Amino acid sequence: KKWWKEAVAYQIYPRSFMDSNGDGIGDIQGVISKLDYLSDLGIDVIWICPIYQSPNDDNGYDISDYKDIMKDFGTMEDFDELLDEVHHRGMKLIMDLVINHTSDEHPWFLESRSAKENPYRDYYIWHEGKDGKEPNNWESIFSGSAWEFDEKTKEYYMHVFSKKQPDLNWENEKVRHELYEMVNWWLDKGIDGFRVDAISHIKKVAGFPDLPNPEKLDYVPSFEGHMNRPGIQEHLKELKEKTFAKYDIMTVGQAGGVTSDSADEWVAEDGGNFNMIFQFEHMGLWDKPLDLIELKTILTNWQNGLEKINGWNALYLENHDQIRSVNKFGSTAYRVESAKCLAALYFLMKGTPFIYQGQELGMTNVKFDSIDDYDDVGMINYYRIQREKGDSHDEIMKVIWETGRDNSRTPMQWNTEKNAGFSTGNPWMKVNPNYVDINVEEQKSDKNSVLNFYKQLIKIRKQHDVLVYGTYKLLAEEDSAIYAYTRTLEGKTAVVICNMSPNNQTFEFPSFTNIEVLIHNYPLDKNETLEQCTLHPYETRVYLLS
Ligand SMILES: OC[C@H]1O[C@H](O[C@H]2[C@H](O)[C@@H](O)[C@@H](O[C@H]3[C@H](O)[C@@H](O)[C@@H](O)O[C@@H]3CO)O[C@@H]2CO)[C@H](O)[C@@H](O)[C@@H]1O
Ligand SMILES: [Ca+2]
Ligand SMILES: [Ca+2]
Repeated sequence: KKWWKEAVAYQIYPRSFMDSNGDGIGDIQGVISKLDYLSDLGIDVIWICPIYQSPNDDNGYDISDYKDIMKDFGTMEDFDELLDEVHHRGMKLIMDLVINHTSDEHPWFLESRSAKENPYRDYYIWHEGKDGKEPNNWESIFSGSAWEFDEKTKEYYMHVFSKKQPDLNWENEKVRHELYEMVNWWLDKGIDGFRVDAISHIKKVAGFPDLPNPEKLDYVPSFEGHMNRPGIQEHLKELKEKTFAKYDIMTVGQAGGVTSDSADEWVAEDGGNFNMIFQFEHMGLWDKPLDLIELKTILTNWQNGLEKINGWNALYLENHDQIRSVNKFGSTAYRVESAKCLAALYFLMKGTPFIYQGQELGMTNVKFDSIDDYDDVGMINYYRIQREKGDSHDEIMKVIWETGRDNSRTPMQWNTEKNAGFSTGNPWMKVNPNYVDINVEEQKSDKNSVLNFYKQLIKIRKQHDVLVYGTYKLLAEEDSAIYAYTRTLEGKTAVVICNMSPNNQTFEFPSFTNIEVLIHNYPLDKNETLEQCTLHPYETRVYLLS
């Protein structure tokens, strides 16, 4: 019923995808050079992370010119070539729309900060201090205060994210008008839509009241002051009417603070802000084995919850903000098996699946010895803030190694040449040493590779409508090792069975005129009875019943 429901999306982090000119930084001509790879994978939609002019304090999410390409990545002519090549391959491109905040080097902010009476002052969020300190006790998501003092005008500006990412004032009609014009300027070029960044953060609680601080911390996590706050829907409804609704595009909103039963306004077919949202509930399961049943509960709540409102799920396990999914949800002791198990698990639920670069190879976390090898502004600021407070170097590195999103930002691993073929120079972030084992070139020619498993997943989803539009139903809910579910559409039922445990397990097949195995990550045992499945660690199978 919709092209974006049937699509499989691939997410490119361009700084780490392909360097075409030896400076160690991925670029647009690098992306163009690998479009055959994404075509051959079977990708329908490419989401490219921000490629706009940026000082790169937050690697593109701090934008200083919305209408110019980041110099590191190329020019508008390179972008025009990329879009032309993508569209001639029958693929689509969505851009990363970043309008909660700008760079502090954006011309609007350079005007805004210059004087209280500057006409751009109210484009951002300014407030006098309180009792000689910040206007309130809110913490930035990147640690430290959510307020930065301006010596010249003697006021603080708010930044939910880095000090170089001042938040835009969405209560200002002039701001909204300029943002809508710029969105439509991009849409007029014929891009196919947007992933909408941090979009849950655009409504701040008026008066910015202090939050509880019983532990007398320096600052306190401030989501209750700015994540999905009452009043946000007025802005998002206007954004949709003034921009997205005028074009045949897809939108996926990155929307924290939305629950599976309160998602109508965000994604309902009748009146939702977006076609689909990224929600974070399944990415917050920290400890000793993974709580499989809590994962079932979360994902099933979203399957059932959006089915009731005619919404649509964005399916994912990886992106540029998370650690690698083999680490987070699988096992490094069963890297290939668990990568495939996880793939079948998340990809075949009802929704639009996203593949993050390297996920299709089973890429895993890195451990660099030195803080100087890392880049993430959030984790570097965390280091500095916590080191100042007396946290030891080793305690801080443990947090960065186990939770830091730099784990997903190491160069894409193309082959076993220098830098895994990502660059002829010195990569901006070092390649994971396991590229000698994990790389596209080796996986292409190995029928058993993670890459070719993803290829077959994409193919079976395209060829069987039940895997796109079939109703989801959780099976065997209480089983602490097996995640199993069905997809049903008329006379076809797909059964997805995943042994999400590092042990052998036995599972009773749910009890058709015909049965077919669509995909499997272990050799099939001829003597095995369908009724009593003897599953190996992280074994997955997908059956098709008529
Ligand atoms: O452009 C700044 C930043 O924005 C994007 O990521 C941010 C999310 O928008 C924001 O909601 C927050 O995510 C947190 C979730 O709300 C919370 O449920 C849980 O998942 O912890 C997260 C805290 O970090 O913060 C992220 C960034 O950390 C964008 O995708 C980022 O790349 C970008 O840096
Ligand atoms: Ca380059
Ligand atoms: Ca067996």
